[PDB]
Amino acid sequence: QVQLVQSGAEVKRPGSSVTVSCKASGGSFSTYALSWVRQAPGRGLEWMGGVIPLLTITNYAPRFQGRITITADRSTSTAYLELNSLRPEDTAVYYCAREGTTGWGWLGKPIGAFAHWGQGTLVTVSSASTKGPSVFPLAPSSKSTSGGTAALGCLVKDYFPEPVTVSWNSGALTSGVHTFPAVLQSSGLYSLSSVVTVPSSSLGTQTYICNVNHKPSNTKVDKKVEPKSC
Amino acid sequence: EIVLTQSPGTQSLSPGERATLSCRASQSVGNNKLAWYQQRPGQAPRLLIYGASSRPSGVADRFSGSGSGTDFTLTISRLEPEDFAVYYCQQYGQSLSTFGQGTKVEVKRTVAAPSVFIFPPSDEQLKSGTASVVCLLNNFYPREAKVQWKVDNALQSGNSQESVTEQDSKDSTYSLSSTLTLSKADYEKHKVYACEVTHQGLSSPVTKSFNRGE
Repeated sequence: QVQLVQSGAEVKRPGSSVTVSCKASGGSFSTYALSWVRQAPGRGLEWMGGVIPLLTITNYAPRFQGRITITADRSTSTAYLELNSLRPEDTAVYYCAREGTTGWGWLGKPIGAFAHWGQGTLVTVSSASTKGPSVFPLAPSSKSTSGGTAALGCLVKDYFPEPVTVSWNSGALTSGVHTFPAVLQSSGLYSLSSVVTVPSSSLGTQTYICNVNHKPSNTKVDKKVEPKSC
Repeated sequence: EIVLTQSPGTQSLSPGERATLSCRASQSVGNNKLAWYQQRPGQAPRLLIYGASSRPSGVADRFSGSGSGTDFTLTISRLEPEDFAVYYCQQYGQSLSTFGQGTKVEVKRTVAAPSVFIFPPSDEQLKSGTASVVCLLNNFYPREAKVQWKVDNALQSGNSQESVTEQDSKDSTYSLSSTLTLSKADYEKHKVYACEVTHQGLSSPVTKSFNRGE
């Protein structure tokens, strides 16, 4: 089975250049088409270009023609996507995809469709600097329905870049947990909200701690949420 | 350039039903080089159909492809729980390959009203000079909901951002989070903070509010 392994996530400033790698293992490398497809957050798939390594023939999408460079290195069985003049709208997940075949090696028969995909590579282009988030408590209302259901949570605000992972009570609390997709604020920093609904009866006794983890900034914050003493 | 248009945008169906997705090409797709991909959140796309009708090994037979020329169709004979995802069509009959805008297949369920909660900015955040008011719309269906911010009963606009969760795997509901962002000064200029929620499952708009400092 063909397997594609891409390079790690990238954080770049506007105007710079990035190079994402796609190392192929298993199957044959030279005779099958290797394409690159990007996908902006919450958007669809977009074909950027492709290359047949053994032919040294690359085909680019008109939208990227001039700014993009796709290469194939047969000595390392590794394809490369190079994107220059980066702008904030280039922020996306870049996938490398290879067409499938019916058989093995060079006399394998190509099907054209992208049957094999890489794990994807997050490329974030911004003027913002890498920052750990500030985690504020979304405290449970002091008007929570007695003997009913109350909602509480944590606001993970002003961080860069994506992603952030949030758990509750170190993974012990999973029922009723909603970690929302992050929004990109006008300041250039990300922010998301993670809530959970619990019995109101538990509000005065049970400890609720959200565990916020931001790998890109090496940040780890455990925040305790409790009713406001009003 | 061949432009692919998928229909409909969203397909709301119950498990066990027959799903039919349409892909319409701007011009004839030479050599029927049409493919169907499935993508779930957090994962790469997965090839379902190639050559308009051919199905790779490992892909369930309930997925079938048909059509030619400019009209193509992906058919799921019976909708299983893992089939509710996003589906893309792709043409590769030209040197310039293109994707469709995609179709999301969601679980159709009984209408559920949102549980609305409001959260004032914490003292810790107020110490930093900014104030974030959070409105939570918990577990509702359908996805279409409207959130309106009222400050001293004045309609706010362009100072709030919202995000919606993926359809829940258990109760097939959605949850929405709306954040109203102000400076500490602008926040301390007013008293009444309210979030008004309009939804199909609500006979009348539900308003959750608080007074600053109380």
